[PDB]
Amino acid sequence: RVPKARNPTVTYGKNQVTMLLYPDHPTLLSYRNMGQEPNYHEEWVTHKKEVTL
Amino acid sequence: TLTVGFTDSRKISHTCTHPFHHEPPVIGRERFHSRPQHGKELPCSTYVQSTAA
Amino acid sequence: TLTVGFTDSRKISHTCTHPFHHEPPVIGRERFHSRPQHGKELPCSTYVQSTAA
Amino acid sequence: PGQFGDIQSRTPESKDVYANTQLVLQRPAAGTVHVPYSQAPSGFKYWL
Amino acid sequence: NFNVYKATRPYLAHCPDCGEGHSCHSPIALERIRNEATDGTLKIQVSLQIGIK
Repeated sequence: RVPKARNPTVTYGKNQVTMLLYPDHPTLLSYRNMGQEPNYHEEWVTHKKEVTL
Repeated sequence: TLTVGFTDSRKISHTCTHPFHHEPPVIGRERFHSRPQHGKELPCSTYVQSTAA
Repeated sequence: TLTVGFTDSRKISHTCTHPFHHEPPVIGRERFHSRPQHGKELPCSTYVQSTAA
Repeated sequence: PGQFGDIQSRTPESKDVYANTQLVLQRPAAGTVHVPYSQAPSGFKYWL
Repeated sequence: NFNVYKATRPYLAHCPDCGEGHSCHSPIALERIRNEATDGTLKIQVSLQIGIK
């Protein structure tokens, strides 16, 4: 049995998404583009952080 | 490190010490320290307490 | 982690474990591990050992 | 929801309290009795 | 005074890890843990009663 993370807070803008993360222990975050070029990215998060995509 | 020992029949103790490196692997995309109440299930393997041939 | 336990009246033990994160805060401009003999005094808060209503 | 000022009041002795945290209830697991939930953590602690 | 405890009784509850990696019903269980003091003391609530016969 493995645990699950809590929900983030999300705000919207023109052609971008902003997210605020609340981790309790190290967690992995990744995202990809749909279509022909995925452009894979990956990072580890250990504390409160804000990202924009 | 790893150490084992026991007590003799004349109230004397014995020990022996060997070097070792212990680090359990990670299952899933999160690192956790104990067993939660709310979560998901994934496959893994164990030892069975049986004395059969 | 945090663990508690006690001994039954038939010589049987019981335990239970929950996850936790413990890190005391920092007071002042230096980090220390024990209480010194020569130093300075600063404010803080604590719990009082009283059984009053 | 997660910065300075999630909870507000006018004086330490007032009874009126304003709150803007998130609170969502979740489905209980099979065979147990409990009340799980999801909530944003306190913002006053982070500022310290 | 202890007069407030005259008509009460203890109870049993669910615990997520009983020592072997499995859940069980235990006569001792954990409630909220509070860590509000700045000097690093803790207050813990359990299901049994101490000091009363």
